[PDB]
Amino acid sequence: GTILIDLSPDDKEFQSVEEEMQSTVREHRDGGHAGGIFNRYNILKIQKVCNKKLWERYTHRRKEVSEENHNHANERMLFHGSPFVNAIIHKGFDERHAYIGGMFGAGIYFAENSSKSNQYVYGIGGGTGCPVHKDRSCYICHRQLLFCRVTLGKSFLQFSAMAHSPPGHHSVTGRPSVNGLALAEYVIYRGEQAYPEYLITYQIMRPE
Ligand SMILES: Cc1c[nH]c(=O)c2cccc(N)c12
Ligand SMILES: [Zn+2]
Repeated sequence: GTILIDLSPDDKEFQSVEEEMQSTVREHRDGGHAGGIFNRYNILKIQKVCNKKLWERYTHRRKEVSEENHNHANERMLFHGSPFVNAIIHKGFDERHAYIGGMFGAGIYFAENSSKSNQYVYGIGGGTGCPVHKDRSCYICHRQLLFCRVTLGKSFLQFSAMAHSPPGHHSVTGRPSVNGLALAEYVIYRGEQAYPEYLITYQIMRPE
């Protein structure tokens, strides 16, 4: 059901997605261990992910959440990094894309910082890095992230140093309370609360 439409670099939509990618890079407390050392990306391709069934599954759930939260879906665009991007774009998010050992429980995790999601492209903690070179800081191999539409509804705020949402909530927000430069991370517990809208293919760039 899924088709991928390549966006032109001249398209305003390509440019706005690239800017969110680039502008939300930060340094990480692991010195680059999980995701590599870089300050910016080389964006190689941005594709719009188009699947009618998956979209309608998303909007159906979005309406339910909205009606439970004074007509406010609390929809965000957030990054997701996974070695299972291909299953996600074809079959959608589900319990198999949950992070069982995550700090907010077994749910599906999303980041405001693209560089946070980049730490997960090759697995938890970056796995063993790229398939070809076993390098978590590989500057050659092509990486992919998803930029996703995510329904948060009423989000449980966790001040921060498949399962179920906290009762009376539709998601969890992990608010950073130590690292002043970190942006928030979010967890949903229903795969239908996210749609993988853009597939971004990129390399991390070696600092000059
Ligand atoms: C676990 C995980 C996977 N993919 C992500 O993009 C992500 C983003 C923020 C926090 C996480 N824990 C994750
Ligand atoms: Zn490599």
